[PDB]
Formats: sequence, C-alpha cells, structure tokens
Amino acid sequence: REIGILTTNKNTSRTHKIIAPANLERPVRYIRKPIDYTILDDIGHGVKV
Amino acid sequence: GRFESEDLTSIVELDGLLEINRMTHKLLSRYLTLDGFDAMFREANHNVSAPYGRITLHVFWELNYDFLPNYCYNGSTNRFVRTVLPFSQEFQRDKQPNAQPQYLHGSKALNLAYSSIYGSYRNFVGPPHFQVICRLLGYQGIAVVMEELLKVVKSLLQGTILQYVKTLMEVMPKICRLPRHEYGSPGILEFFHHQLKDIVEYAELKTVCFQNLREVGNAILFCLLIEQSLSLEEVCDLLHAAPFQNILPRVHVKEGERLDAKMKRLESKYAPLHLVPLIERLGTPQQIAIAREGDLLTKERLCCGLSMFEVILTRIRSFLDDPIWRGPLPSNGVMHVDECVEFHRLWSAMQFVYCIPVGTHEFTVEQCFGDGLHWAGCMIIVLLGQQRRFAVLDFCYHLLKVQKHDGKDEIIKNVPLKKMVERIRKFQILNDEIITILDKYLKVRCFQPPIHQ
Amino acid sequence: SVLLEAIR
Amino acid sequence: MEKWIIFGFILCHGILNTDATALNLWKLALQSSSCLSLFRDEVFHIHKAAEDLFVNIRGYNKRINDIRECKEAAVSHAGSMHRERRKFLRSALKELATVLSDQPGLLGPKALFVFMALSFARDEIIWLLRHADNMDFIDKHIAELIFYMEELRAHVRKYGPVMQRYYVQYLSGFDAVVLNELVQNLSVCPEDESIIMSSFVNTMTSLSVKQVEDGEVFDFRGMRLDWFRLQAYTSVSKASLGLADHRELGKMMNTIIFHTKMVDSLVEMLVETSDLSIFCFYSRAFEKMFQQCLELPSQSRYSIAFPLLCTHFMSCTHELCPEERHHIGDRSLSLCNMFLDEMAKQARNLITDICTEQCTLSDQLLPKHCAKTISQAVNKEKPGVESMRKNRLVVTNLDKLHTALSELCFSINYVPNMVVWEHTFTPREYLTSHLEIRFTKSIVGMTMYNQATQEIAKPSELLTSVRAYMTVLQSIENYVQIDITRVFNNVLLQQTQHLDSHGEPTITSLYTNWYLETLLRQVSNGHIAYFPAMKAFVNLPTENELTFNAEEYSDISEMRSLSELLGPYGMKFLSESLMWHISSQVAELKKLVVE
Amino acid sequence: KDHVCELLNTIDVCQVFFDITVNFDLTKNYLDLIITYTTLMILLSRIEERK
Amino acid sequence: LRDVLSYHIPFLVSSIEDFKDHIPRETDMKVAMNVYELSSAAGLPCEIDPAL
Repeated sequence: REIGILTTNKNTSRTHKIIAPANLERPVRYIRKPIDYTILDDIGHGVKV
Repeated sequence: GRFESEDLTSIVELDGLLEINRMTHKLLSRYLTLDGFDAMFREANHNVSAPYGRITLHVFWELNYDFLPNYCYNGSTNRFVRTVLPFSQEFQRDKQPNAQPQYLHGSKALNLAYSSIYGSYRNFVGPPHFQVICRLLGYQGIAVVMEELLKVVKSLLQGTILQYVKTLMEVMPKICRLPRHEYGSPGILEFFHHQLKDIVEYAELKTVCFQNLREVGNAILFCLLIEQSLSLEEVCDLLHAAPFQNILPRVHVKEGERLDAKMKRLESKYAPLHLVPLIERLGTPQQIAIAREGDLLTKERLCCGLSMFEVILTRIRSFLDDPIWRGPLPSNGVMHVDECVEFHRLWSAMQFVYCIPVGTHEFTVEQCFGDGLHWAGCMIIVLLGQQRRFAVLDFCYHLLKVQKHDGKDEIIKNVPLKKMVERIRKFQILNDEIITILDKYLKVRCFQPPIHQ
Repeated sequence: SVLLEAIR
Repeated sequence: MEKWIIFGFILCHGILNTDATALNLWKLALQSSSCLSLFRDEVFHIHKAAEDLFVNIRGYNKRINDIRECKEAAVSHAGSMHRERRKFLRSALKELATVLSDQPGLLGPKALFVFMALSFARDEIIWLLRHADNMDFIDKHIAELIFYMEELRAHVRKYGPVMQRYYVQYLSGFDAVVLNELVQNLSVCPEDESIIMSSFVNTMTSLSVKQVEDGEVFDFRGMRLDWFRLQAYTSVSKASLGLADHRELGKMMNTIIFHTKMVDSLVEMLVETSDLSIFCFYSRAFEKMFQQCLELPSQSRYSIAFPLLCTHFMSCTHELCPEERHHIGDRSLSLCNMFLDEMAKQARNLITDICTEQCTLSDQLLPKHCAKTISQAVNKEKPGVESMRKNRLVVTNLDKLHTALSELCFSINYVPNMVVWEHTFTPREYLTSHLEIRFTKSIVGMTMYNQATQEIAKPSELLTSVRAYMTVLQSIENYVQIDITRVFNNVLLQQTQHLDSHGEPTITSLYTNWYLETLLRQVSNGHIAYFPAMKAFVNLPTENELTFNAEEYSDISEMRSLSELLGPYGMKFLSESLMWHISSQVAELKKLVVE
Repeated sequence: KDHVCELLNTIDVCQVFFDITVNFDLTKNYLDLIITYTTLMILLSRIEERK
Repeated sequence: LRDVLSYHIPFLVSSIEDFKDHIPRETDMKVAMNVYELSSAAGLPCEIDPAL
C-alpha cells in the first residue's frame, strides 16, 4: 500500500502484426461506356443541353 | 556496522557476508535450535520495532551525502563513476569496527580472499548494485527512498537553483535574434560570444549551478534505474511461482494434434503441483485463509501493469510553480521568439557555456558532472512543455546548422570553430535521446480571422 | 530531509 | 508547369520566333530539366526530341543553338541546383513541422504555408526520382524530407477541425461582406451570372461554426463548379460581363475557392499536393533508398517514412481500369510488410551486439579474475575505467551501438499503427516477435554445448550472461511502447520444458543430458567422487585427466545457478531422468537376487 | 481524341480569354487537356505492336 | 532448489512447509503421496521419495 502511491496503470496491449478487413476488396469488371456530357447537371446550377 | 562505515559500493560485500552468515546458520541448525535467520537479521537491523532498518537508513544517508554530489553517469555503459576533483568531502563516516576473523568471512585467508573478490565492485555503481539494493530494501525501503529523493529535489529546485535562475535571468540579454545564414559562422560565433559574455564570465556557474543540476539529474536517474531493477526482480520472482499457480507455457502441437486437448493433458500432468486446490481439499480453514492471502500477494506484482516513473515526473512538475520558469505572456499572443524570458533560453546559454573547448589544465563537463547535468536540464525543459521551442530556438543548434551549411573554420576569441561544432553535434545527439525518453514516459488555443472594418 | 534528522 | 511550357511552346512553335517572353520562358524550362514524365514510369527526353522536331523546319536555326545551349546548362547545373533546393527544404520543413506541432492553432492562419511546403517537397522528390534512373543524383538524406512531409500530413489530418473553424469563420465573416460589396458595385449583369453570384453570397452567409462543432459534413462541389461555370460564361468574347475588365473579382473568387477547399476538401488537397504514389512504379530505387537509410545511424531515425509511403499507393488507380487495382494493392501490402520486417531485424541485431558487449563487461567481475591479487598479497584494467569519459569526441563501440539503437527505436515507435488497403500494421509487434525468437536462440546458443567433446558452459556463467541480456532488454522499454515482461515470460517459461513451443531442445534437456551422460557416467567409471565435505563432486587425482572439473558444476553455487535457470519444472524433469536410471539398476539387482 | 478535337475547335471559335491569375480553373483545365492529349498520343506511339 | 525457492516466493513456500509438517500421521498413503509430491516439487526433503 505504501509503494502503491507512486504507481500508475501502464497502457500496453496485445496485437497482431497484420489485421485483415472483414470483407476484402472484391474486384469489379470493366464495362465500356461512351462519354456522357450530362452527368454534372445536378451539381450547382446546371445547364441541361 | 561494517557496512555503515563504508560507501554505497560496499552493498555487494554486505550481501556476500550476509549469505555467508545464512549458510553458517543453516549448517549450525542441523544440531542446534536457533532463532530463524529472518528474526536474527531483523533484530540486528533494528527492523523489528521500527518500520525501516539500519541498512536502508544508511542507503539514504549515502545517497544524499555522497552519491548525488560525487558520481558521473555514463549512458552507454549504464554505470556511475566517481568524479575528478570531488565536490563533497564532509561525509565523516562511522569508524570501522574490528573483531576476530571468525565474525567476518571466517579466517585471515578467507577474509583476504573475499576482500580481493569484492574489491572489483568498488569503483563504479551499476546494475549489480541496484539488484542488491532492491533485494535488501524491498517495497518499504524503495518507497521511502523515493519519497525522500522527491523531497530532496523539491528543496533543491525551489531553493538554490531558483535563486541562480533568477540571478542569471537578470544577467541575460533582453533580446537575442538568431542571425541569418548570410552573417557567416565566424560572425555568428562572435555575436553569440559577445551577447552571452556575462553568463560566460560568471564564476560561480560551473561550480554551483552545474553541481546542483547534476544532483537533481542523478536523483531522477536513480529513480529510473531502481524501478527497472525492481521490475527485473519481480519478473524472476513470478517465473518461479508458475508451477504452483498453473501458468503453463505454450506447448508444441505436432502434426495431427489438438492444442486444447494437449494443454489439458499437460495441465492434468501438473495438477498435483497446484497448491491452492490441494490445501482447499486437504487443509484447515485457517490454512486455507492464509494460503489464499499468500497466493493473492504472490501473483500481483508491479511488473504486470503498473509504472512509477511517470508519477515521479508529475510530482516534480508540481514543484515549478514560480512564475520565473515560464515567464510572462508573449506580446504577439503566440510565443516568444526573440526574447529570453523563459527557462529554455537560459539553458541554451548554459549549453553555449559548456560546449566551448577548455584548456588542458582544466576539466571538461563530462569529466566532472557526467550525464546527470543534462538529464536535469532536459527534464526541466520537458516538464514545462518547452522542448519544441527549445529545439527550434537555440544558439548552439543554430550555429551548428549555419556552420554545416557554409563549412567554415577559424578561431574566434580563442575558440576553434570546427571543434566547437563537433562538440555541439555530440551534445545535440545526447539531448535528443534524453528528450525522447522523457516524452515517451509522459505518453487547443484557436485564433480569430480578420474582421472587415 | 527530516529522516536525515532522525538518523543523525 | 514545366510540361505545360515545353509541350505547349513546341505545339505553338510559331510564336517562339515573334515573342521574347515566350522564348525566355521556354529556355528557362528547357535548362531546368533533362527528361519529363509522360506517365507514372514513362519518360520523355527533351533536348534530343526537340532538335529532331525542329531540324526539318527552315525558319528555325537559332532555335537549335538555343536548345543545345539549354542542354549544356541543364546537364551542368540542374543537379546541383536541385541538391541545394533539397538541402534548404529539409531544414525548412523540419522548422515548420516543429513550430506547428508546438502551436497547433496556427494551422488556421498559416495553412497556405503547409500546402506550399508539401508541393515544393513533392516536386523535388519526384524530380530526383525520375532523373536518377535515367541518364549529384544520390541523396543520402531523402528519408528526412519524406518523413517531415508525412509529419505535416499527419498534422493536417489530426487538426482538421481547427482549420475548418478558422475558414468557416473567415468565409462567413469577411468574404461574404467583401464579395457582396463588390457584386453590388457591378453595373449590368445577365440573369444567370447574377443568380450564380447571389448563390455564392447566400451560401457563404449561411455557414456557422456551430455546424463544425456539431460535426456536419460540408459540400461545396456545387459552388466550385459554379465559379468554374461563371468563368466560362464571362471569359468568352462578346460577353456582357467581360472578365478581362473585372480582374479583381476573379482574384477574390480564387481566394474564396481556396477557403471553401480548406473547409470541406482537406484530404483531396493532401492528395493533390503531397501524393507520392509514384514510388509504386520505382520499386527498385525505393528499396535501395530504404536500405541506404538503414545503413546510416543518423538517418535511421526516419526509416518509418518508407512504410508510411505505402499508404499512398491506392491513390494512383482509376475507375476506368479496375483490373490493376488488385495488383497494386497486393504490391503495397508486400512492400509494407518487408519494410517493417527489415526494421525489426536491425533492431534485434543492434540489441544483440549490445548484449555481447555487456556480457563481456559483466564477466570481468567474476571471482576468477582475482587470482593475481591474492597471490601477490600472500607471497609478497580495473572495472569502471571503461566508463570514465574524459571527452565526448572519442567514441567507443558500445556508444555507437547505443546511438544507433536509440535512433532506430525512435522511428519504430513513431506511430501506433498504419492502415494500407484496409489492413492494419503495428510496427512494434514485428519487434516483439523478432526479439522473442532471437532471445530463445541466444539462450540455447550461450550454453556452448558440444556433444563431440561433451563440453558445456558452467551453470553460473550462463546465468550471468542471461541476466546481462535481460538487463539490456529491459532497457528497451525506454524507447518503445512494447511490454518486455511478456517476452521474458514466454521465452523463459518455454526453456523449463523438455522442448520449446517450436519443438527444439531447451536448456533443461541439454543440461539433464549432460549431467547424466557425462558427469555421473564418469563417476561410475571411477574418475570422480562425491565429497560430502565440500558438497560437490571432485575429480580424484588419477592418471587420467578429465577435460572438466566436477566441482565447477556440482558446487553449491553452481547448483543454485542451475536451479535459478531451470525452476521447479526443469528440476522435476531432471529428477525424473535420474529415477529412470535408478529403476534400471534396481531391475538388475532384482535379477541378481532371484538367481 | 475526336471529342477533344471537337471541344478544342469550339473553344477556338468562342475566342476565350485565358489568364492563369484571373480564371485559374479555365486555363488550368485547358492546358491539362492539351497536355493529356499530347501524352496520350506519344504513349500510343510507343506500343510497338499496336498494328 | 529449496534455497532458491524459499528466497524468491516466501509466502507459497511458508504455506507449503506449514502444510507438510502438520499433516496428520494417521492419514493413509493416497493423500500423503500428493502432499509429498507437492513438497518435493518445492524442494523440501521427504522421508519417502515420491519420484522413486
């Protein structure tokens, strides 16, 4: 008890060298599309056509 | 009593003699019914009727009067050594007692042999001495010694060190800019040497201020090292209680085996060694209560989830309540830059003082004061929260940077430039290490934008 | 410290 | 800007001959470099290609001489100029980062400084990187530059709310007022321009700090795109509200857009100014730099920077090419793992050298070294002298090792963990693992067991060396946030069993085998005897000379050291090994009795 | 390439005013598009078996 | 081993010695063997060696 005055809990924890995500980066396919010039008209004061 | 009339380095010879005495008691006990060695030792140490014993009292006396003011720390080897030209010779230790050879190691030849064996521990203090000190002082003595060291540091910081700080703050320059690179390295050295002339020529500096700073640094280093030794003994004590407490090691499961069932087989192999259940099954209620209490004491040690150094540092921070340390509020409302009203600038000036090469007839700072001086200075800087400002704003670091840039070398007021920058670099390394350790052990003011008229 | 007085 | 100038003035080469400003800009850019970056790894060699292009044209002959002179100037001076720039930037960013960490509130008023510094550092790094591989191109201190870039980025990430508050207040207080003053002072404006500017003012005046305190997520993509739209509307010839006549409005809106970015677009700014994902396509040089950093002790302070660059790699991908995303992700993970592993490896190597030095120091205190003194005292160098520092300019091996170890442990402890493609790496677990493995190997290697000559180390000397190792390891908690008690517990409780968790001989097995198959065997032969006087086994003075002393292993001190090392588990194992032999002998005795 | 050429012709006929200091985004994006177009053409020129 | 243990973990050792010394002499072999096995693990000397 006498020595306990000078003490304080130290923060040390166990961990792993690497921790992986719950769900990995599932890859996605490349689907070709043409250049669509009408995809920014809902941002700001758009000018449709 | 033979310990009480010798320096701190004789603790090893003390525990050696105590072990000889314990072996003698064990041998004679085969035929005679004597008092337990613990009872005899406590009676001889005055530790029966009183909390602390003679050994710990002399340990504290030695610390205070001979260890803090006379020893020099070495960071790399982790050892203390006595200073050259010692500052204190007023110890006046008790006169050595004498007796027949059979009260010492046992005979004239044995006395000579053991004296020769233990004479090797006399001219340094290191890990072995701390092991013996911890092992002999226990929690009681360790706690009391640390409290008394805290009192010593409080007395020193709010006493003589404060007065010298105030005086030197009066003597320091009011404003000191860090010149530009274009000024040159020789010019910058000359400028610094002119500005800090009064501090450089202060006679009592190196002989009083540095002495007290060395004392403070030695005290904090002792606290750190003694804590490390205590932890190292606690871990070993726990490694020996494992069999009777069921702490098995991780076992190697070969191909086609189950770790859980394997560990269960190992546990049931060793189940006869487990003490508490065995006494519970076969013992008496009083025996069971005592066994439970003893097991609880045994398994709970400071090494597993407690620390002491940080509390010491916080307590020491509580001592710097005078306004001289931190100074007045900055004019621009952010931080002082060209002013010298904060402790870290005083320490920069002192660093300039002791980074200058000295004559051969004189002693260097590490020859007289060791590493405790810098531990004390960097502790004071870090506790006040001035470490980063110190790093950014510092005369010696600035000179080192500019000289590295332009790569000049001359002599200014009999101070070679290249040697001085080399010394500055060495001390920069040491200071960075100390600051980093102190930061490790310790684990917003917003501003308003302009308003349109 | 005061323990110094006591030991003295 | 370099690429703009070079390629643009090649494309409009007709103007180099008529405008002096164009020619001077082009010449400056030309002498500023020797190869451009067509893509992440692709490069374009400027001065050969330009001359080839211009040789055919007949009106350009002074241009070829200009190009050749610029080529000579580049080769001569560009490397030195950029070396000096890197030198300057290292100290500049050290200063800036230190001051900002000291006063985190200045991130508001001085954000432009942070982003300017990041841009300059990134530019220098990529210039060096692309010039080193092609055609003063070795920088030994690049780790410091990268480290302080990373530290500035960390500051921006931790203290984002400070800048958000500062610039929300800036906008809604000062910019709204000044912009409304300027707009109301306009004379004639069409409908759409007026609506856009009114929207600017109205969105600016609706901000409040309370939103930042609550934790709202702002969105100014519409406002930025509207300013860009209005630029388009007013910049075309034959426009009512021509912008060539209202330059002050353009400048004010550029400043306002910067403030809007500082509110809600901080991470995009970080990627825009300080992205070093180009190292994913310079892997060889990247690892060479890591190795060169680890070699130097002073620079090893900044080794943590390299594994922290692996978090930048995912920024180099795109939506129009999702094939390579996985490939890039796999490379980043592997590189980060390799870097952290190598760092832990030199950590353990330095610790091992220090432990060797400390064992040598601690064996000089053994009683066996006091024979000369006792002999001299009867018939008729010293420890602690190695620690006497006369001067600090003389460096011993132990202090070099100490400096290197502390300097590297600073970096191993810099950040608790990093996330790379959603995997969390903890750099100190690598150190813990390596320390455990090396500690076990060294424990079993210090026993010096030799079967070919039934030699072994004395128990007490092994205990002394083990304690020296434990002290050196305990000293590592000064620098890293590891828990060394865990390492001690695992390693030293595995050595009390017959075999370790890795199925290898621990010291219990080695010492039991030696004590039974050498000591007691030779005792049964007749070369040793048990002296109850000395509580030991002592070689008898026979004709043969056993290659060991039985009293130096069975003495009271030696047996106590063995007990310290082995513990109740190891001592139980030893006792069982002995009772096996007793049972064998009793079986033979029973045979003799029955016959 | 074809869309880029069309947009460049449009900008040419509209007679736009470019100043990096006044209309930063317009000039930046214009020069970015031109440089990306040129670099794309060269990187295409460097694939030996496109034919 | 006894000298080391009585010095590292005094409380367990004191409990073990108290338990061993004062076991009733009228107990049978089954319990006394477990008691002696614990004691021998602790390093104390026993009249009947359980390992043997």
